[PDB]
Amino acid sequence: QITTGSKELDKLLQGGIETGSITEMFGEFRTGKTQICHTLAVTCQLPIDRGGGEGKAMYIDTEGTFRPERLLAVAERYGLSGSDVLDNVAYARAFNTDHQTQLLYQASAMMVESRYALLIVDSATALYRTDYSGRGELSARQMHLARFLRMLLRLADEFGVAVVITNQVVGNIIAHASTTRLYLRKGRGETRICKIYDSPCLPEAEAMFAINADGVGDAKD
Amino acid sequence: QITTGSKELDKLLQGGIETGSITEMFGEFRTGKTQICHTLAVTCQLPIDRGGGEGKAMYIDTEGTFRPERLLAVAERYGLSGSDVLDNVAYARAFNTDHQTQLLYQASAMMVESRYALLIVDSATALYRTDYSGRGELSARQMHLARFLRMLLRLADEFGVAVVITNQVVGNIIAHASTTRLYLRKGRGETRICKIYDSPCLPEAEAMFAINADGVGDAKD
DNA sequence: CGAAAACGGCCACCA
DNA sequence: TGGCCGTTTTCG
Repeated sequence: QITTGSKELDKLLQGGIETGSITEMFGEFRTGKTQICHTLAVTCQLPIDRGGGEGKAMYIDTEGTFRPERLLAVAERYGLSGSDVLDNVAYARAFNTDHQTQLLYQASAMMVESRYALLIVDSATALYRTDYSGRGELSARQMHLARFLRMLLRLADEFGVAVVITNQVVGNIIAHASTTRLYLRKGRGETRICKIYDSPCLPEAEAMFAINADGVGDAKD
Repeated sequence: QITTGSKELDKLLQGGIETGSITEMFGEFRTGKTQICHTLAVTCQLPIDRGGGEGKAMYIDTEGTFRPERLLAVAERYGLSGSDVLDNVAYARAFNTDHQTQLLYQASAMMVESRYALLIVDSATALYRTDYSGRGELSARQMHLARFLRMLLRLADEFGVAVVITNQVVGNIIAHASTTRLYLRKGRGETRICKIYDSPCLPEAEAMFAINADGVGDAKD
């Protein structure tokens, strides 16, 4: 179980993400999906006794929001070497849906030589909206997304890593494929509300957390 | 009669599913169809005196929602070996309608060597909607579904096992073929309402049940 | 004959 | 209602 670094969120998840499965967090923009991704990108490298996976991180960005400085902040919060964190995070920006899936081909071969624990795909659904904008082409983007999700599940079962994808809510296919769906909504200021909206094992429940300069971290009224 | 593991639902069914016949549960998404399937996948292995069938389980998944951990939770609830439960559940994900029917060919030969009591097909109608999306191809998916249902009835009469298929309600052919139709709807929180909408023997009636971490289990206000 | 435009008709979404 | 395409006519 990879620690989220929010204790309340860890309790909500019973200790953190299950490696080897896809966890989807759907919420409005600015809810902190990207911030949680940046935090996990570092916490994954933490020792297992500290809630990490003792593995490198993979950040596939489609939205430009990748900040190595956020990774440095998370590393210094938990006392990890920021330089080693950036050395254990491989980053690449996907320009389109086809490029987004093509990067998985390099990811599968690269993930064999080194132990990874986390795969991050940020604005995973944005490129299927910007690229495929027509109505007759909807089935094509749905097929590409389906294949992409199957590839995610395959890599998860192959390397035993956690698969994190982010969705902006301004597909029903992900429900059966994703094991845990988390709904994120803004509480005013920088403090966010998290809700579980389906889990066969986890209750439907809510937990409050905040977005702090160092971290994605528990709410401290 | 295979125990549902909800006492109120067992009373609704007069003790549980009749083996050798198809029981259809149609309801909205998140009503708990999959949860009931996971529970039954373990309860089938229970002794007959405990409401089981003393047989192995078969889970054909089309939606990715298969969770061995849910099976482990159901096994520990009723005190069954979780490892033996997973050893008595054969699992396979159908990628399309043709693959969904093709898996029945392996199922028929495999079900001869060992005693099974339950066959689960989850999102059974989803692949006929994702694969066959056009309007001119509707008769083709209806024919494939008809043949699939006939194969289900044949296997039910051959092995005396319970046939469970799940349908998302966002065909009229199943009515004559399915013996008991159950309508599932959400009560808020995790507690679900079950209604019988046709049975020649069972009354039209309703029963309240809940979805608990261990189990599909009676409502406990 | 044919550019071009002016109309007409047809479709998309979901209401 | 907006867009696109078939057409029709109109003017050179």
